[PDB]
Amino acid sequence: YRPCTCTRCIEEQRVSAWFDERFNRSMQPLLTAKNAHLEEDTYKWWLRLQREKKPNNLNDTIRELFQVVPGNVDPLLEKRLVSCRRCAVVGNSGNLKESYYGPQIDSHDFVLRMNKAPTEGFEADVGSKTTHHFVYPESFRELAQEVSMILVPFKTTDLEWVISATTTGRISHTYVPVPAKIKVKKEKILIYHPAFIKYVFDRWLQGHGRYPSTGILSVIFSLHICDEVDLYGFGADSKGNWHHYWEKTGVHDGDFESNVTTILASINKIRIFKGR
Ligand SMILES: [Cl-]
Repeated sequence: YRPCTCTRCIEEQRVSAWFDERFNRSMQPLLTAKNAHLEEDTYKWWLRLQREKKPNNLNDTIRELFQVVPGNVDPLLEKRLVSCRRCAVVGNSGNLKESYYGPQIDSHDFVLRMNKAPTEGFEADVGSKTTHHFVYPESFRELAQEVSMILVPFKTTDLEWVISATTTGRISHTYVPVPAKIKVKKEKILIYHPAFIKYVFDRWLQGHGRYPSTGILSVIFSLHICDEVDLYGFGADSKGNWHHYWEKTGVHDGDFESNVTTILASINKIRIFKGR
């Protein structure tokens, strides 16, 4: 832990007891060979998200995964080498349209994006820069060469997919078709820690919903990796519409998720850019 040199620091204690109760400095948001053993209850919970009939042994899968992708990444992505890390987290809302936020977005040290969201042809609004990009097998698009891919695994097969799609191309389906092959270089792949998913669900969502959305997973990841966090493209537009910029059930609690980001903004732990 080090205090940052930004105007404010996310880690700063005693600003908000609500914040101090939830934020856990000892959490590691990325999987490594050294941190990969899940406690029993964590592992059971994670298996219940999508309930694969009979998953391959997790230890086996992870051993194989780290023969492919790097197994000794710094879990905070070398935050300790800088004194202020400024991050933009850019969601998929149509509220980005005609917002003109691109240049401010690209002014950040890291820019974090998710799902199939394009920047090409939208740069004036969403920026041209990406440092990190959150995907899963059923929500992937090819990424520029300089972009770190963060796989968010919601079942054991998602880990097997990363191995397959960078090697043999044998996995072409989960419950829907998925890319058999991807072009991302192995050394640019990061794996969101399943225990970090549960931390977000338990501490930050307080168990609202079946499991956390990519949106809220990206935000809480950024609170740990960054010193300063600006959100873009979260929520509805000014007309109340939920449409993506480029084009309910109980599984996620979008209302509660949006309430978390709202509270975070109210305590200056993030700034929210609402767009149009
Ligand atoms: Cl551990």
